Amino acid sequence: KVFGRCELAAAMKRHGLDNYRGYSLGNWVCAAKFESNFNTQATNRNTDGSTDYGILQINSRWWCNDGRTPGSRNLCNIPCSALLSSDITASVNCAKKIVSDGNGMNAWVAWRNRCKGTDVQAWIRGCRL
Ligand SMILES: [Cl-]
Ligand SMILES: [Cl-]
Ligand SMILES: [Cl-]
Ligand SMILES: [Cl-]
Ligand SMILES: [Cs+]
Ligand SMILES: [Cs+]
Ligand SMILES: [Cs+]
Ligand SMILES: [Cs+]
Ligand SMILES: [Cs+]
Ligand SMILES: [Cs+]
Ligand SMILES: [Cs+]
Ligand SMILES: [Cs+]
Ligand SMILES: [Cs+]
Ligand SMILES: [Cs+]
Ligand SMILES: [Cs+]
Ligand SMILES: [Cs+]
Ligand SMILES: [Cs+]
Ligand SMILES: [Cs+]
Ligand SMILES: [Cs+]
Ligand SMILES: [Cs+]
Repeated sequence: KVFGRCELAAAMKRHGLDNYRGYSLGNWVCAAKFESNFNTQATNRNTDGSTDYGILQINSRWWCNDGRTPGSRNLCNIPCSALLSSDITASVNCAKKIVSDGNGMNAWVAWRNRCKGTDVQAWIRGCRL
């Protein structure tokens, strides 16, 4: 599913992401935007052999099991494929763990590089929510 911006904001909020670990919804939306362009089905192989999955491009090295990432810890206890669902629950659940892992949203390099410090509120601007 390719979420719309506000749609995803809403779904993220619905799933308790808004201000989760103090990251406003705009941060999450922004992260999703640059991670997956709001496409729940986004997958992108990392140079290391891991793959990132889903709206938040959760990595199969640490967070989900894709069965092909030697070392996978699967810390979200989720098949990575579950991170590709139109329903973002798994992604959100796992992102909650990731963002809790110590570096906040810097876990998402694209968040750090593209969202962090920016007017992330823009991402939810106009959204009903
Ligand atoms: Cl957008
Ligand atoms: Cl925000
Ligand atoms: Cl694996
Ligand atoms: Cl933080
Ligand atoms: Cs929350
Ligand atoms: Cs909130
Ligand atoms: Cs890409
Ligand atoms: Cs790639
Ligand atoms: Cs990647
Ligand atoms: Cs990456
Ligand atoms: Cs990525
Ligand atoms: Cs990690
Ligand atoms: Cs495995
Ligand atoms: Cs593994
Ligand atoms: Cs595990
Ligand atoms: Cs789980
Ligand atoms: Cs940690
Ligand atoms: Cs960490
Ligand atoms: Cs990372
Ligand atoms: Cs800035």
